Amino acid sequence: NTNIAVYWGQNSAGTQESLATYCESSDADIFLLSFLNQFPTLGLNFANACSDTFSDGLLHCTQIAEDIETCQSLGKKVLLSLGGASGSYLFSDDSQAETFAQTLWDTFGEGTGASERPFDSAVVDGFDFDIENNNEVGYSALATKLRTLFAEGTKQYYLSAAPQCPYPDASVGDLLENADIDFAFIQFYNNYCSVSGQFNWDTWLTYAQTVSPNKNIKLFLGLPGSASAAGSGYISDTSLLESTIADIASSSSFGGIALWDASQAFSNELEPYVEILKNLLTSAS
Ligand SMILES: c1coc(CNc2ncnc3nc[nH]c23)c1
Repeated sequence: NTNIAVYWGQNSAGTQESLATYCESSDADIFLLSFLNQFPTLGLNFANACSDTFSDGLLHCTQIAEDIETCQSLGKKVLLSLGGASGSYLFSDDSQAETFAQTLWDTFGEGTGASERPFDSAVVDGFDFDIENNNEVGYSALATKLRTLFAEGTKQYYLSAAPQCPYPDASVGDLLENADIDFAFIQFYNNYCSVSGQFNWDTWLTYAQTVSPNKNIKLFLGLPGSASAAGSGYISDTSLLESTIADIASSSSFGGIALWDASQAFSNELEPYVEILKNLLTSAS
């Protein structure tokens, strides 16, 4: 497959534009809103892109809400990503995480429980698990309970995770092994297993075909968008990309490329970096 996924929200480049600006590009297909960085007590952070709040401090983001709807009219998928570098999140047990599934459904999905909605009447297309605190409690139970609740909705919903390339991942490995997940946005950067390093794509294939509860899970080549975007692992060689893309694009388990983040990949020229990669995907396709 040929999808480009981009994280958006954390303003890695400094020059982050509105969510809809990136959706109005031909260059990306899936958008991970970064992040619900605090839970189970809810807290969002989208850098400069949302500053208003409900009275209780929870972000209230009318521009992002409108942009989710615009993005979706244009055929894009927009998931809410949980986690990030805050580490201001943790489940004590599965029961707590199951209760939290309902909370997410009613707050961000098509649940009818009357909760405060950061995105008003906009409805996300699902949830990404970008967990970074090396604590795995609750995520598989959360994902599983979400799958039951989604049947009440009126569109398809997606779950994804954002492991780093070392396998198994210390934060989302359990989730990946014990829940039905649609997409794995694997960070092949900041690690020994970078595409230039000891590229461990084959391990992730073995995972997809033999371990993943969803045998049809799609694996994404996760990359920095610019120099800049990451301490190590940024690629310029169109180069290995072409070959790498070629090497990995043969399997039905290949879903495409995932980028950290939109602000970086769209502004970094090299022609916007995201455009170079979109075109390598279709032409390598
Ligand atoms: C694939 C491409 O991007 C990801 C998520 N990466 C990511 N998440 C959270 N904080 C980060 N900081 C650098 N990269 C980060 C997976």
